[PDB]
Amino acid sequence: AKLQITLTRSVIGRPETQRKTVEALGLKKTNSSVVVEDNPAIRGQINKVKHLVTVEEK
Amino acid sequence: KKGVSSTKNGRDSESKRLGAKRADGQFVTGGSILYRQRGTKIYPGENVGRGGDDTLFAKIDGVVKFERKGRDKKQVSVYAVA
Amino acid sequence: MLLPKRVKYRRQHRPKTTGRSKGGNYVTFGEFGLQATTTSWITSRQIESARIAMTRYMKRGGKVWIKIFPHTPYTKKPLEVRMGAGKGAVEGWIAVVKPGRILFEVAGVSEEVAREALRLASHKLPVKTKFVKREEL
RNA sequence: ACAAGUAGUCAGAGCCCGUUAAUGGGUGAUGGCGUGCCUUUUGUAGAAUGAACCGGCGAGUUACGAUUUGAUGCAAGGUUAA
RNA sequence: UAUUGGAGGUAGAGCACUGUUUGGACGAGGGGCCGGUUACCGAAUUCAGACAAACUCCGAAUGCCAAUUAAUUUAACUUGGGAGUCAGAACAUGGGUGAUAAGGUCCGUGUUCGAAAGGGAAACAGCCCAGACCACCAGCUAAGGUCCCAAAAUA
RNA sequence: AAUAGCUCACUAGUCGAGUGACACUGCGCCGAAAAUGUACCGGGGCUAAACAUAUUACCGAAGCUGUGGAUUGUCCUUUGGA
RNA sequence: CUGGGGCGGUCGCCUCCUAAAAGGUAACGGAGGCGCUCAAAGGUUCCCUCAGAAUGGUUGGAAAUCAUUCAUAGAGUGUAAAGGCAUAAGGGAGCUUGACUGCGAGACCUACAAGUCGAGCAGGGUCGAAAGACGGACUUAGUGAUCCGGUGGUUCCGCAUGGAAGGGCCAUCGCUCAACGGAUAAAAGCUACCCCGGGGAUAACAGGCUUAUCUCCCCCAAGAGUUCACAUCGACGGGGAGGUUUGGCACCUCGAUGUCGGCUCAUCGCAUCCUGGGGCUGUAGUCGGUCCCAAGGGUUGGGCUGUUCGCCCAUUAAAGCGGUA
RNA sequence: UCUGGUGACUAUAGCAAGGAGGUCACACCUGUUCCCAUGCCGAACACAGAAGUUAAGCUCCUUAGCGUCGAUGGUAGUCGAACUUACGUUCCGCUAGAGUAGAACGUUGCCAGGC
Ligand SMILES: [Mg+2]
Ligand SMILES: [Mg+2]
Ligand SMILES: [Mg+2]
Ligand SMILES: [Mg+2]
Ligand SMILES: [Mg+2]
Repeated sequence: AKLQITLTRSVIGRPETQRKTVEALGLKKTNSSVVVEDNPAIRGQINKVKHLVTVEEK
Repeated sequence: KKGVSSTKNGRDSESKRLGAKRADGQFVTGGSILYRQRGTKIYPGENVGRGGDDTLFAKIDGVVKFERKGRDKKQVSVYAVA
Repeated sequence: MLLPKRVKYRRQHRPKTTGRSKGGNYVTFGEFGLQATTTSWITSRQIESARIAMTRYMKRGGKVWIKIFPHTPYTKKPLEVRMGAGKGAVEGWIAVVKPGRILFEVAGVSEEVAREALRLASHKLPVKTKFVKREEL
């Protein structure tokens, strides 16, 4: 339904792919966060860069 | 810097940017090259022609679709509804 | 089991030495066999040393099958030369091996004699080995 | 006057002083951190180069023409040169 | 990014082609001799094995091109004024070259340094973590750690 | 130099519980010699202060929060706050 | 250009692999070709299918030609290689000249200049009964801007007018620039008499990395040694240590790090030359050989060469091997 | 579904074998005078004819020898990650080739006569 995303790890030293994905999710700085609606399109991006972010059911 | 030792193979040509030039689904205008080749990796199909250089170009406007011919051969088509 | 009689291209890119035995992992001709557990080259000259040791130790007894053939040529540049100016000339023939690649097979001789012969072969050889019998069951 | 120091900073007792009065000035036992500056380089504490120290002097300006931007006249017209 | 559609022949496998190869069947040619016999030797034909950057009956992962299209983001292109750059470096990974040498050399693909301070690695441009607008004698953590030097478990 | 042959083929009995081999592994041992001074833990030192597998704390940055302050940009006008 | 120059090789085009399954991608990397050829080896219409193999035979060097069933093309395609090809793009045969003129929407490539592919539209054809196909060879190399000059057309320019000489445009030729984007399309050498501006961007010295070479150590144990692998010595092979040699790399030093021998002075390692302790032995003791522990000390004087080294003459208990720019 | 055209599909469509059948369609056949006919045959091609016969081509039916197709499970490889310097290890997606079970002696569109 709704899930909350936070960029726990940094983005320095990671490929431009993972940089642009993090930009697409709308996360700006380390430990920044956003709330978006559960959606296979969004899950595709979280799964691609799960090692930098974390999820919550909020 | 060594001396007299010399090799008889330091030569090559300029590669030709062959291969695909359009993809299934996009609107090509007529004349658009779809696949520059040698011999026939892909034969022309509907509304597609064969250049002198084995080049494949659309006859008319429309979408592009790659398909199978028989068992081990592929063709190309163009369809106009747009 | 020394050299290929002819090859098409005499100067070739060196072989990949990372992964597992594509095949030859079973005793097919003989009864007992010797497989490898690391992966080095074999230079068409250490297997020659090994088959001699085995054959002469069996006193012309049972049969032997060498399972590795030295196919790849290798190059070495002439001495005291700088870098560049082409590729060097062929110095020997090799055959890369992998962990699990059977190397030598024997039959028609008792088990202990075969194990001793393959032991003596193992020391003339640059790869850790293992004694194996014809897989059954 | 038992100490190992690119010489500062930061933390601080003790001792003297009192201002452009403000959460003040001088010195600093002792602790923490800390290899000048320029040039040139992939990279310089560099044992690469340059300067002993102070002071003065010491390097993208001007003429004409072209282009572009801003500005101002006024506009199917604008403008003079000798 | 999710979902469709497609070009291509790498990794891996495989021997159907070009070859490279180890054993075993099976009949036979010039020829041991008198066209000969038998050994063989040059192959034909099989069965089991294997090898390959310039082999492929096969064939991924991923990259790439595009969509009737979605969802999240915020760039993108055109014209004009001004440039600097053409000595790169190391790590990780796919390869050539060398000797499966070099802090080697030449490419591809990231990252970092260059042009990046801060914490860790004793010290240590390139490694790990992380990008410094300016205070504060506030708080939480990442990599690394918690007996003393030296903040934290002699858990 | 013929040979001198006891003991583990072999067990009653000295007497009475065990004893060959095999794999596949976890951690060590040997192989192991170089030049000013330990000198191949940063030092002390460590039988855990090593290693493995869990668990729970805490420290740790100029990262990220907290409070105050610049300076630009985009919004609301909350002409002020975001 | 160049793993410093020099010497050797190379320089433009096409094909293949390296190239990591789009495209692209480098090395003095691994392989080869081109500077043409075809008036049919072009266009079109209609026909036809191949190499080899045996069941084989007038020849039968074997297989020439001929025969017959299988032949996935294993053959041919003018040439290098790679993609293709029985729709045949392969092989005949008949007509033929499209190996057309004027162009081109659109795309590919790409810094530029160039290069590449084009449906279609006119003109006029050729082939075919017609539909239709044809702006060269199955595809991809066969080449070289620009100035200058020559030849043919066309004047539409041509100085007061007419005409001309000269130009312009359109064909086309002609350098030959192969160092193949071509410094005038005229041209080689030595400087130890050298000079200036630069560089550790780049060599000689040593420092650093590596350890191919080099010194030493080991492992396996055929074997020699009466017998006997293992007193000693150890082949074929295999694994290492060291950083003393010959090198490789080009990282500090060219606004200077004096380089070889000898002299003076040493200092440190031990893989020990003597001396001390031992295990051994194919050691009866003296003898020697081997291995282990050992670095405290000691470890000559001369002849010959600049020599280090090495040889030689006398001694000594020994006349050690290396690091230290 | 018979029968003949025609064409749509990756040979699940093919080859070999055995067996039928000629329902007037199909090939076989008689000949060269007739257009035509062949670098070189009435071979073919073309043509006039239909007296012979299904034998073969063709058609239909069987059979998996032969051909092709071919899972699941897995393994190799690898995208991303975390260790790491090992000819590596771990986790997570994706997921071959080979082989094994098996599918398979076709499905099918329009037309014309059939029944
Ligand atoms: Mg200085
Ligand atoms: Mg100094
Ligand atoms: Mg000075
Ligand atoms: Mg000078
Ligand atoms: Mg100086």
